[PDB]
Amino acid sequence: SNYIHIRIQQRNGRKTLTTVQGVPEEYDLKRILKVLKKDFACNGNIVKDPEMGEIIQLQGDQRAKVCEFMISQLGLQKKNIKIHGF
Amino acid sequence: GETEEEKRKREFEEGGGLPEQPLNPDFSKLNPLSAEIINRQATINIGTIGHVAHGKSTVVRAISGVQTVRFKDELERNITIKLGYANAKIYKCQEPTCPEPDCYRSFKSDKEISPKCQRPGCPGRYKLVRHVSFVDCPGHDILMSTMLSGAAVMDAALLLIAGNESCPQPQTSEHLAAIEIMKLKHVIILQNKVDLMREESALEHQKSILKFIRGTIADGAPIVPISAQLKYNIDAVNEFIVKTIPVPPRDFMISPRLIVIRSFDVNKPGAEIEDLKGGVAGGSILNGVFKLGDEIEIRPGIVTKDDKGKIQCKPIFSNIVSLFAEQNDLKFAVPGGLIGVGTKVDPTLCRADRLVGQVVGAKGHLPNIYTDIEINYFLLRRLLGVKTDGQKQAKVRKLEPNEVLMVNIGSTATGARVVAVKADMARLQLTSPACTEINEKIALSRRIEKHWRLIGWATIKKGTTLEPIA
Amino acid sequence: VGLPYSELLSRFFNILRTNNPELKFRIPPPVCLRDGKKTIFSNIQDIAEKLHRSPEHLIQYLFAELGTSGSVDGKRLVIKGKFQSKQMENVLRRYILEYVTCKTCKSINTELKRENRLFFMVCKSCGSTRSVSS
RNA sequence: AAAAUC
RNA sequence: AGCGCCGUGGCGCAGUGGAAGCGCGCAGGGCUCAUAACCCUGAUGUCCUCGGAUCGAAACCGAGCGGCGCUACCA
Ligand SMILES: Nc1nc2c(ncn2[C@@H]2O[C@H](COP(=O)(O)OP(=O)(O)CP(=O)(O)O)[C@@H](O)[C@H]2O)c(=O)[nH]1
Ligand SMILES: [Mg+2]
Ligand SMILES: [Zn+2]
Repeated sequence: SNYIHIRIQQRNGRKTLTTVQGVPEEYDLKRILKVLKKDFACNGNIVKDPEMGEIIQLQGDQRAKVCEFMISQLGLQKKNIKIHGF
Repeated sequence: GETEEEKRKREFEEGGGLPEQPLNPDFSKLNPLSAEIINRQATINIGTIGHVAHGKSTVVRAISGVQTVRFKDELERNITIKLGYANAKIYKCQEPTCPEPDCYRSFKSDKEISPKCQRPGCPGRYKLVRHVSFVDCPGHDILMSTMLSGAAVMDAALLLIAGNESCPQPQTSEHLAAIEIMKLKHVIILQNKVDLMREESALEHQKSILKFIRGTIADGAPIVPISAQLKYNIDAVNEFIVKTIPVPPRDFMISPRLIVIRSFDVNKPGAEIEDLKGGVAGGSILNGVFKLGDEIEIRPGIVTKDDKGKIQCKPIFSNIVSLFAEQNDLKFAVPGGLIGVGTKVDPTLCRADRLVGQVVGAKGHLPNIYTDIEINYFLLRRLLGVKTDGQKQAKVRKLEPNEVLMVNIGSTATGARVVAVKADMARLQLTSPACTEINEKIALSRRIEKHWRLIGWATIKKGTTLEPIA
Repeated sequence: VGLPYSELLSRFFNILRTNNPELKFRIPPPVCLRDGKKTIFSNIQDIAEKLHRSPEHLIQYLFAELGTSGSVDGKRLVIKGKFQSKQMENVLRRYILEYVTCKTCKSINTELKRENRLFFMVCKSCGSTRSVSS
């Protein structure tokens, strides 16, 4: 249940977008986007996708860094969250 | 070339099948070992205890063969809330030639009086030494009310320990100690994981377990290596059950009583309601026979809170329609077992966990409900069921006034408030009613780490009664 | 007294040595064919056979893990994406640890069944009732 | 208008 | 166990009563220097199986199947 994983979508000119799918509601999302923006210097979106869920889209190609934020903010598991190569 | 059904039917008709109990036999000559009792009703309730994720229902399925109905689509997998009931029949081989360890055999309760010996080359017929009911108590650290209700129901015990895991499992010790709280001492030690262990490792595990059970009250506890998966050493378990565990004293000289632990609503959906059955309360009968057709009353029953916050308790009167003690409806009942008393009670009283741990009396007796209860309590030195990574397992403190404590009075699970605390006695106010019949051995659990943890034992010495309103 | 317990321990060890002389290292190296935009697994049939798993259940697990919808040719699983061999190896290992091999015993002898309507795994060597459906 | 790459 | 939803051509929605729909894909092409965007072209089905009124049905119903949803483990 409620598995967590991150994906990378490429673009023109090597530019990349990162998506974490599934976020616990224990901590709210705007309060988390605020500190995502500073620590990442990348634009972010709390987008709604049907049958998928709320997604915090972020710019760039960063996986260990969103994970490093996750380990400190709410995540205490580091086992359910999956990293995708792509 | 016979089919399996034909062979089973031939063995059933050869062995005599299941003879119907006499409607009104002479009850002054009727022991729990009589054929009319032994072949069609349990006399000893033996229960299995163990830590979480050990296979508590699997061992009983190995012994008996009937499933506990692990229900609810979420209790299918992790843990059950309601107990697991099971019936098995202990049959010994009458031919002396076959080995004594293999002479015994636990079969399903559908078997006949005299089944043939399945050992290759044995023409002897099995004799039913006893039929035993099985009670499975869930061992999770939040659900302990059901385990203490079962312990109040219990008559014999089977403790389970895993091999490859750590020797000092807190939950197994908690189950054990709770059993010795309830005046129960016939405890048999079972090691389940021997198949995934080596020759030496099981020896150190047995040494550690032997050192573990040294200071507790129970001393003579036999140890059995079993396999819920390979399904071996079952006949040894049956032999130990029959030898070590005799019948606790129970006869027909005491007034009838009932302790309902489960609620069962007979509401087979889809069919027309012009054809329904009675609402069934599943309860243990610790004393007093019941016969087909009786007038009975659930003493706590209706619990209402009026416009002032006061409590009103109306006993639920009912005529007994059936007594599902075993697969076929019986004419009477035998103390020391679990029986589904199906009365005319509306099935919604039996739908959910409503008739959970309540006390029921036959007409001609008035079990007294109490609101404030005087209690004599003794406590243990340290908390149990908690894992401490090498620092002074938490010690049980002393009680304080005006606090909620889960006071499992036999089967009744109540949240009591302590009005006063003395050196050995305390006064409890119950927001949920409880009726005191004779002694009703109590267990106590305190909220120290979020969930409850057992603390000690208690006995009722006085009480403040409430008059039931008919 | 623990004296009559060692005798049954020895008898059980005897019955195990008689019944199970074996007591997995039977995981074939996953072969991932990269063909431009297309990712091919011409060996998934052997993966299903050696892991004693039905193929369509394995495909359901894979596409519940990965976000793709691929086809099967007759025996081989072909998908349209840029997927590495490390991902295939790790999903195979995860399937082994959470589905294929018993989580309480060292056994593959389980197979796939449906106990009310959900997938309820049951074993053959041990027969223990444990079930994982996600 | 929207214009992207380099 | 009972009552609600669904049955692709790879995926979803649409018509359900003249007999194979569209988009999403996928493949190729064109646009161009060149990638997206955009513009063309296809090749896949007793639209789950079995019966029935019907010139006719994949569509209307039903006699069964598979997977979801609620009641709720229904002695
Ligand atoms: N190795 C081994 N595993 C077993 C055995 N019996 C059951 N298991 C496995 O361990 C787990 C425990 O079985 P289960 O019957 O679900 O546990 P329980 O004893 O009912 C749980 P609780 O103690 O909380 O009531 C299951 O996942 C099952 O596969 C056994 O004899 N050996
Ligand atoms: Mg159970
Ligand atoms: Zn197994």
